[PDB]
Amino acid sequence: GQAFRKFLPLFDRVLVERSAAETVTKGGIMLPEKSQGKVLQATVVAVGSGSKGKGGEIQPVSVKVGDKVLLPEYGGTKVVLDDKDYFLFRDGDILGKYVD
Amino acid sequence: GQAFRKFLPLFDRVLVERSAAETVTKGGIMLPEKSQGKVLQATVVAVGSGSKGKGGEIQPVSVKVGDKVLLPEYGGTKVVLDDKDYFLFRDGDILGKYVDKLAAA
Amino acid sequence: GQAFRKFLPLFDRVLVERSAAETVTKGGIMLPEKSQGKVLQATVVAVGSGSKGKGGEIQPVSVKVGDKVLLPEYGGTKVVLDDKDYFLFRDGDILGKYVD
Amino acid sequence: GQAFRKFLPLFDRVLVERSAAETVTKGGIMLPEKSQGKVLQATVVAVGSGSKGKGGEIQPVSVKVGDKVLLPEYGGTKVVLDDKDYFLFRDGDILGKYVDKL
Amino acid sequence: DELEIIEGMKFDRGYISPYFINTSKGQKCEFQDAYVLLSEKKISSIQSIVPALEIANAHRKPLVIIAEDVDGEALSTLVLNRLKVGLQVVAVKAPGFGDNRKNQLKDMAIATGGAVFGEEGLTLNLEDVQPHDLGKVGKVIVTKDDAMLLKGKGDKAQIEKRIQEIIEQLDVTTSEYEKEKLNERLAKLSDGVAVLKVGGTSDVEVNEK
Amino acid sequence: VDGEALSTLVLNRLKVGLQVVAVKAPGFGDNRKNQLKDMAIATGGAVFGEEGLTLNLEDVQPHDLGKVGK
Repeated sequence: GQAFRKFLPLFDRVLVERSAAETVTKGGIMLPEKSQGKVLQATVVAVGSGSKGKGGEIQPVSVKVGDKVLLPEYGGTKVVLDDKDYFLFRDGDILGKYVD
Repeated sequence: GQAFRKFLPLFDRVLVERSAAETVTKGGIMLPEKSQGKVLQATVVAVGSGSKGKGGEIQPVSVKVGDKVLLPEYGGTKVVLDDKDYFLFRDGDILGKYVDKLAAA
Repeated sequence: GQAFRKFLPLFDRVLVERSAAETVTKGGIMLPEKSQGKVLQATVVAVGSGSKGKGGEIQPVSVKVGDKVLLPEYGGTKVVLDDKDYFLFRDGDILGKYVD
Repeated sequence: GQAFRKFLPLFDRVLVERSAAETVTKGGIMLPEKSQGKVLQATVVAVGSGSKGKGGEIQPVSVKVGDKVLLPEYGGTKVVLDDKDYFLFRDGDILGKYVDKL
Repeated sequence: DELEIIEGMKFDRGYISPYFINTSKGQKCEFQDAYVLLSEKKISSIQSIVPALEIANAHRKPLVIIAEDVDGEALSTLVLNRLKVGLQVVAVKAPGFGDNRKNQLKDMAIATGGAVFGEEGLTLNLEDVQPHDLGKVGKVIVTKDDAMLLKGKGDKAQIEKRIQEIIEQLDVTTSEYEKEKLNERLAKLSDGVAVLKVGGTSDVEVNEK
Repeated sequence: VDGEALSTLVLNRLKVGLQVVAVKAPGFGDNRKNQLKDMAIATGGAVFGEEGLTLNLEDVQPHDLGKVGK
């Protein structure tokens, strides 16, 4: 398990930064900063050691740090770090990894 | 498992002190006592022996005493020792640990 | 597992006596007997054999008799022995033990 | 497993005789919940073979017949034998046994 | 005709319980050098009332309590500590209307020196009191019907500020509600107001005179 | 201006005499917008609340929004 900004998430948890939301979409047309809204693409920035429950041994989380990943629209809890916004999710809740 | 103020938490439980919430914000301006939430930064002060399950042998809790730790806003029970306020959580409920040391430079 | 006033609690259950609550608080001022409460400090007075679960063999309860212990405010059921009041809790429900 | 008045309870079940229940009325008047009857004293009169689970073999019930025992105020279901009232509980639901020998 | 002069803090509310009586002559509770506690909210609970009594027994002074009401377990503590260990406490109802009560209790706060508990905005809670949050009065007399407080100590500048506020209120106050004068008489007392009770043998005489 | 904002304003006004005051907008429905744009342009620039061009109250700068005199 690895941490970020002096913050280590516990057991199953993964910490992510939401990637910045669109201002000049598609047609050349600009949008107001209130128009959205939680972004579902996010880069992972921290990871828990893993879930003790899946044997007698710890099972590590399925995402490594620095991966691009797709969040669900509802879960996860906000955390604030010096002085910026990051979000914390269970490893199971995460839907997808972007590969490279 | 280790205790605090003559109090030992049982099975899975961790006891923590919430670190006091800001009354004087940035620069110099003070705020009213109702505007503060429950403060979610806390130092742990006591620890249970651990959860007997996920095996046959006891599994100890994932935090040591004196760690800085981040609570969830819900799911915690108040306890009072020597007329001071402390709070009690399950080890699973705790979200995060603040770390004591860096790796590289 | 050990018993009290001819009463043995079953499986995981623990029997406790609530230790008598304050009539003269702090300064010098007296309070009515029932005012607004239940006292949450209690000494354990009986103990079950154990829950047997998380295995095949019996797992004994985590407190021994005569320990000082801190109850939760909601659970547990009242029982009366020799016209005196005692209370019965699951071993898991108990929050804390007092050490010397 | 052992039975009573031609009645054998199954799996996990224990059949018990309750000392009279009604606390809600006294005489002719109604009463406010005190802990009006959170717990009943009763002697057990029948017993199931036991719960097949926590193994492959049957696990027998934790009380023997003729024990004095403390019921929870809820859960148990009434059964009637020879026009008399008896009550049926899960072995787990039972709170306590009364002992007979220091 | 009679001239009556009122000075102090008079209002028409009495002890909630007979057990509070101190004098046995007149059936009054009479106190001197007393504290006053002012609660804009009801006081039913124990935990909000008890520190206010510990602070009173500490400084060995009698305590008058003015509240929207005092009842539940609080009252039980009050007349238990009153009847068994002769503690000097009384509790009385707020002067009583609705929104008027706020101005009256804040008036008594300002006059007796100290602050009102319960919700205005900044809320001071009854659990956290200090002796400088109470009130201090030269004398107090209470009956079944009415309550009088005398020689209360507070900032005279701040009280004259208060009277200057109420007169400047009432004067521009297109009102059939004269209670503002009923307020003004109170906060003027112990500076004083004089009432002129005119006599005569018949209403028409009384009105001409 | 009310809720928690007013609570910050007072009691924090009653502290080492810094001066703040808060007043209701001249108001009355659709008129108040035109009035506030008047005071805005008069003191030279000023915008907050919902929008043409959106300026939010969390992001202020010392040159904001107009000034002022007495």
